[PDB]
Amino acid sequence: EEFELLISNS
Amino acid sequence: ENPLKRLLVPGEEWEFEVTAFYRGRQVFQQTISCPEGLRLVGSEVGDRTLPGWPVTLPDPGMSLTDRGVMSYVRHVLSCLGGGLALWRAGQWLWAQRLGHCHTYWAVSEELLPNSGHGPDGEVPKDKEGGVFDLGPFIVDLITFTEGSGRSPRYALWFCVGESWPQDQPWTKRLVMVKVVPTCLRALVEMARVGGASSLENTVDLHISNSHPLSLTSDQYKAYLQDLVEGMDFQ
Repeated sequence: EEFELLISNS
Repeated sequence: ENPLKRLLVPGEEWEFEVTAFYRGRQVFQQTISCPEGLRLVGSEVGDRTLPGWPVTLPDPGMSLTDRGVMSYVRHVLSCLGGGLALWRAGQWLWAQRLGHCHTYWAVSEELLPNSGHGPDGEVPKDKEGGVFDLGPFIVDLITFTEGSGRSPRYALWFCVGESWPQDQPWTKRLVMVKVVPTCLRALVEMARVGGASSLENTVDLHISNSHPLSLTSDQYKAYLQDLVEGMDFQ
């Protein structure tokens, strides 16, 4: 599917 | 004295049932009691000086079967880092995000995370956020026993690394985690059997150094009222 992940960086 | 007051004794440990779902499939369940509460992790293990009993969400497995969406799950788990902490202090449950996955939460029904008019909030980073207040729960539980309101909700649901699934099937979400303080589940069940009569029913609070209580409906309702009198409201 289409997944909009909400994951920040380092 | 009031045996229900044991719930709020400083130092008391509640049991938390943690259940994880990948794409709407139950993949993990564990019951945790720990003075530090719990911390959901993806096993990037990991700083052991971080607080909370580490609850490791399992790798989806390397089958060709379902490999696409499971590789998305694995990516989210790999970015959990420090993870998602949940713990009790006073009449409140607190949560904190210690890794990189934005996490949204709601207090919901046991079986359905989202309805729910959207999430109750986003778990904060770098400071704690209150996610549950026992005070209003007990008020609503008392109302429930009087026939005058709905079953009070106590299931904390966390949506990890994706937006809260408002007006979408929750089973589409990669990583959903339910946390139930099992004392609250027991208190609601005890209310439901209370109106059976005025005979005694047993309630197991599932908290540290505690014994199953045998109470009449009147005793139970009396204790709830006394309990709520000593709690904090604004």
